[PDB]
Amino acid sequence: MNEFYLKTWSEWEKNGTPGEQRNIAFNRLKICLQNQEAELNLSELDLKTLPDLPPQITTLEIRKNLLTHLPDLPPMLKVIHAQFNQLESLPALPETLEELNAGDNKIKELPFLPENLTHLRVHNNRLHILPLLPPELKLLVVSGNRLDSIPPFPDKLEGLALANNFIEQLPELPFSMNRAVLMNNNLTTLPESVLRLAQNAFVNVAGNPLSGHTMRTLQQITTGPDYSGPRIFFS
Amino acid sequence: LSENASNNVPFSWKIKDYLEELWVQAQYITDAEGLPKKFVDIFQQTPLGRFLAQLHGEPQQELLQCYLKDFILLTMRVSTEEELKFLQMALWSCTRKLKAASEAPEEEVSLPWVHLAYQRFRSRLQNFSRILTIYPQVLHSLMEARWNHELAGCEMTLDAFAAMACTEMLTRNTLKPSPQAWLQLVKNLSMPLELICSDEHMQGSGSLAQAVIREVRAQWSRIFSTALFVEHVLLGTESRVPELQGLVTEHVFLLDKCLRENSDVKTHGPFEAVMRTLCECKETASKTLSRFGIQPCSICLGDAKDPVCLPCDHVHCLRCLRAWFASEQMICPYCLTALPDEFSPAVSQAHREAIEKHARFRQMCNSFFVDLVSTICFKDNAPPEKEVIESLLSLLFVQCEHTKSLSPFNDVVDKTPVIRSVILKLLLKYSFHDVKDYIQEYLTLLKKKAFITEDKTELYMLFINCLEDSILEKTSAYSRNDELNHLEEEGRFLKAYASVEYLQEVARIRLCLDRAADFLSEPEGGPEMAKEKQCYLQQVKQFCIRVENDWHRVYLVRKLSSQRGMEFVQGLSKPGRPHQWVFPKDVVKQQGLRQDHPGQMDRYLVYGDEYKALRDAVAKAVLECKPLGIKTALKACKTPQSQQSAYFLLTLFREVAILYRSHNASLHPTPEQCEAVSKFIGECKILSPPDISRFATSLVDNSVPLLRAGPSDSNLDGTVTEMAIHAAAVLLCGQNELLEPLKNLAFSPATMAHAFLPTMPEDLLAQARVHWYTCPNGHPCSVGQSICIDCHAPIGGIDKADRTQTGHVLGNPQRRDVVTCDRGLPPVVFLLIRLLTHLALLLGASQSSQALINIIKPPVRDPKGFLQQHILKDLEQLAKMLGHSADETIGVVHLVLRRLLQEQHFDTELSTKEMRNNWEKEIAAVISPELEHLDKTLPTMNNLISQDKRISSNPVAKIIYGDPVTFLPHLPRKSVVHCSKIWSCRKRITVEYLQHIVEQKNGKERVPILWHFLQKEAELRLVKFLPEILALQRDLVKQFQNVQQVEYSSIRGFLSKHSSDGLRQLLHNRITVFLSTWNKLRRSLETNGEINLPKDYCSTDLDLDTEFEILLPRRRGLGLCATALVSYLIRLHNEIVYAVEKLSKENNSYSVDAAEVTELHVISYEVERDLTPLILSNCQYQVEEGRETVQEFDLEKIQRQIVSRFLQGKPRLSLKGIPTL
Repeated sequence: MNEFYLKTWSEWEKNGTPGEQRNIAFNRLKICLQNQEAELNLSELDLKTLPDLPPQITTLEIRKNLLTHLPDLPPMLKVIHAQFNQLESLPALPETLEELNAGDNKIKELPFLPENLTHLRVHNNRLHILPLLPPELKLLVVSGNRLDSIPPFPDKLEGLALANNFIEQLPELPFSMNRAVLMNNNLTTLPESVLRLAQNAFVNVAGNPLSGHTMRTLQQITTGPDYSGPRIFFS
Repeated sequence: LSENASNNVPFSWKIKDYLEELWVQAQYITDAEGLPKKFVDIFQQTPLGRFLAQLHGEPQQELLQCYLKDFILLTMRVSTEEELKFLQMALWSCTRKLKAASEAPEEEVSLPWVHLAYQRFRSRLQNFSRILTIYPQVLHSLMEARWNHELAGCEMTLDAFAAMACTEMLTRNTLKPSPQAWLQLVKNLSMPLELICSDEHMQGSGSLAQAVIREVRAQWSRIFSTALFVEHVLLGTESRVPELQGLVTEHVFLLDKCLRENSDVKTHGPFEAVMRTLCECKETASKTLSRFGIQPCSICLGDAKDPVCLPCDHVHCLRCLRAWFASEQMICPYCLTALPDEFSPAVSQAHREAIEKHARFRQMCNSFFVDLVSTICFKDNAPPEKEVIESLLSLLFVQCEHTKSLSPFNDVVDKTPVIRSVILKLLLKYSFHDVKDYIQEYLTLLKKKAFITEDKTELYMLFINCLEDSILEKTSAYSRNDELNHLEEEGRFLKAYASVEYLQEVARIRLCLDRAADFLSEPEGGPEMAKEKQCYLQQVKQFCIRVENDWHRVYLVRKLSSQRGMEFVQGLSKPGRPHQWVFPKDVVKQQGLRQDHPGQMDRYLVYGDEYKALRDAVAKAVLECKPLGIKTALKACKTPQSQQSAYFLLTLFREVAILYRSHNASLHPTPEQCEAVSKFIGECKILSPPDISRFATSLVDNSVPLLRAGPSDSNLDGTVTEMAIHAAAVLLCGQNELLEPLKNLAFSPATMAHAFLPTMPEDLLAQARVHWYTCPNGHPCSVGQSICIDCHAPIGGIDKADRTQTGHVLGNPQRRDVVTCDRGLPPVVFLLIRLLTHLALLLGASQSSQALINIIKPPVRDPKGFLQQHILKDLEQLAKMLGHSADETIGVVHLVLRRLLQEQHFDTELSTKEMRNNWEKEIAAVISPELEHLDKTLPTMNNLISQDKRISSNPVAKIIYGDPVTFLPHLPRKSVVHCSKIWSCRKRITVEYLQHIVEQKNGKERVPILWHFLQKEAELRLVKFLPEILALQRDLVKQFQNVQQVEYSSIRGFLSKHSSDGLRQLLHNRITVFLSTWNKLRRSLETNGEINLPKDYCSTDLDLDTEFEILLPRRRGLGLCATALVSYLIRLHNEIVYAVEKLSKENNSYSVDAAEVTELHVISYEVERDLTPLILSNCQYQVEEGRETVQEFDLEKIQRQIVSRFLQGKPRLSLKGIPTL
């Protein structure tokens, strides 16, 4: 609908390599802008770069592409599906945003996390550090990273995934935790709060170099007749 | 020379042969530095000297430019005229170079200088010929490389220029003609180009030559490091994983680009580059192989198996994802996405096969390539720069740490740490004065790995093993005379006396004591060689009782007992003996306090505790003279009655009969108990059959013919007596139907007068080519109108006289080193049948000696000092082959006999050869099964032996088997190096031991070339003597023109008939070589060769008193020997080469004939040199935490180094070596 937007998208389509399906993305951008559609779907189009995005979109579906960098994110955006890309960094995240799935990428550092972030999936990345988690965050996925430590968890957090990392110590887990994915790390001990989780919570700490005092304590607590904590898997 | 062409100088052959004997005279008339002068004076005072010296001016050069042409024609075989011209100019350059420093440079040149130049520069000229015959194109490009390569002739530079032409051709023709062919071409050039690059080949080279050598080394590095890529990766990645094939061709060229600017891989720059190309190709192809790039699954952190592409698109293996497959939750650790619990996970095989298959193959090719790069980095004489070694040893860890198998990747991890020796050995190949810091750093970061367990005695025994191997295969076995100084030098490191310096000290002391051990344990009777073995012994004397550490003597006792046996060590220390020096014990007083019984191990203890109880009961019955308890002990135990009888007979031998061995007749069994035990064999119903009862009664009263009043002098008839009595028991009480031939070989061995004894040489020309064909008048013709060369019969190549013999065919056991068999039997099983036949004939040579005298076909005088010294040789060979100690080898013989006995589940005469073959192959199926069970049954035997009451008090019986810390309160125990595991005795590695590992870890289908080399290695080291017996077999034919009456028949007279002693000395040195080769190979010729030799011919050894008709290679009579020997050597060589015309898989026929034969075309490999250290090097040791180091030979690498250093390709065809009078 917009003349400047259509001109920019036409130039972007005309400036694409043969491997990219820029005609389909161009037509879909025109359709989304004309109808003010809430969701823009450009996934599995072998796109390497993206032009200026429609400002009214709330969900961005750009997974399974060859994108290395992303343009400015619209301020009304809420959910991002940009997994399976070649992204090295991410732009500023909108405040209205809630959902990211940036797994299977080559990012090294994350920008500031929005206050309304709900679920985070940055697995299979090259992160060496994490930003401070938002208070409302419920799920974070940082599996297969190079993290040496993890920031303190919020009190509304329900799911944690940190397998295949280099974390040495775990902060105290909130009672809202119901599933902890913690295998393949350099952990020598577990915080006591892991014993205070709900009975139906799931925790696996296999592959961790837990000390003898730690496994003695865990064996004493978990095998007790009055134990009501979560089920912990060591293998 | 072709038709109508003549010699360049008249009578060119006589001049050359005249000069080549004046040179021989000058050899012994003076020393090495006197030759260049004396040869010239000798040829200058000769009449030909003035005949030529009168000629002056440029005519001189004329003659010379002719002579050194014809010389080449009379010494080499120039394929074309261009090669002849190139060799001419090369030899002219060499001659001028020699004349440059001659006290008369460029005044007048003379004929002897050509001979001097060729003799000094023979290796370079022949290597040049090899280069120009591997690929002729090199000469073509070299043809214009005289204007292109301005050739100023003052030194031999032509070979290096040819090397550059060839290597530029290689660089400009990479992968071009079906890269397999390029691979074979570079591998064929490997030897000549490396020799050119080798420093000890171009000693006298000049500045230009040194520069061109530098340049050719620079190109050869990249050509050869790339070369191995082309071998492991391209050639092979994709025979199997195809999609990658063309893909790999993309990166190979890139590899050269990475090495194009610089190719010095043993440097920071170039090495950090190869590593990079390789990593990149790996990643790129992994990506291609799959849509998203393949990576191992999260929880398993191993690989991927039976997976499925979930909505998470993460192939996660089933039984590892069982945490979610059993708790019934539906997320994967990577994505955590969850569709509701209703979906059923499964297996996607098409993806699964690809992932699993790619992983195994990708990991193998890359590892091979990396290994081959570290071994072109660790090559010449100095370790790579500090950064290179730091990056190498730092690559062993993942930061599951330190589970990396020396790979530049980061994806494969095995398990909890497995410390390997791949990096330590290639780093220790140099001297222990420049790699000390590297190894100490390696072990210091090794102990900080993951809190290595405190029980660190199986890690130090890995570093000590690797240090000992390097010391023993780096300078301990390379020398020929320097040992005379080494034996003194180690003596020095006995006058002045855990980190790596201390570990090296410990290993060197262990090897010093190891050599002192087999200097201390050699058969007495030849007492000589005083200086070395007594100065060294006194040095060890002062070292041991000067250090005050009582562990070295413990190691000495352990090595002595593992070399000769327990009894030798026990008898080595008895107060007051003259042969006794009580050195290695510090325990003489304690053993002398318990001197009533020195100690005898019941080696029959491999039966269970049942025989252990029966022997105790029998001993009690005998000493109390009340034997009725035996009659209930037999009832107390419970086995099949045959085993009952065998155990009882062995008990009488061990407790009753053996007492008739002590010279102290007072200790002999008094008749009081003998009467009772004889009576109770009488009332024994278990010994119901007559023969067993008679044998038992004979054993009790010492009336068994084997245990006669006079046995052998020492305890050689002691262990053999034990084995023979066990064989007696097994044959008497055994019920198996295939034991009958061994029974009849004993027990009246007169029926077995016309039977083929098992494991005897067979007529190889009976079961099944290029071999010689027979003319109607019995003459072996050449390879196969055409007529016979001799007697001119109307036949030509273009009956059933089976030479097999019955009885004991082989002769003097004193000449016997390696076992060679047929009929597809393992050497271990083959020996243990040749040891059970000698154990069924020695007992047979006790009832009637004359009957066996008619069986041993090379007749002897006493078939009881013959067969016992034969069984001693059998045991010595078995010890080397299995690697166990002497006592354990007697034990394995006993265990094999037990397996024959405890077996309760085709002829009884062995009348026909095929029937003997069938009996062999049917007893091999019973001997073999619990012969591979020697890793668990032997420890059980050792426990039962060093657990019994008889010896579990002797000090020496605890040093050998138990732990000396328990009973000796004088061993220094402060450090880890003082534990009784480091000072234990390992098994020495020999060529014969490897012949057992190769055929155990199946090697008739996995390493065919190594198997065909090892199983014929005994007589293959004699092939290198072919260029010597093809020289005196052609120097005689020339000398012996047709005289048709060679009357004289004594080589000694011929050797004395020559004047000018030096010449007869040379003929003596050659005839000795021929005689040594014939005497050391004659026995195999008569039953293995193809030229039918009269059976008397290969019967007795030859020396300098036989007929002169031997040497002449005539086709009939005495000359058939000197033809059969050469034919057999040629057959061995071409058989090995044909075995190489395998896996290389491409036909290649150099096909040198037996008149051009030189040192290059024969497999020339002395055993202590290249063969022994190479096998020691590839022995790699892996230690797993909580587990002892495991010896692991790498058979593929050994085979590759064998074929790429001796067996590349050099085939042969027999068409001469004949009296062309």
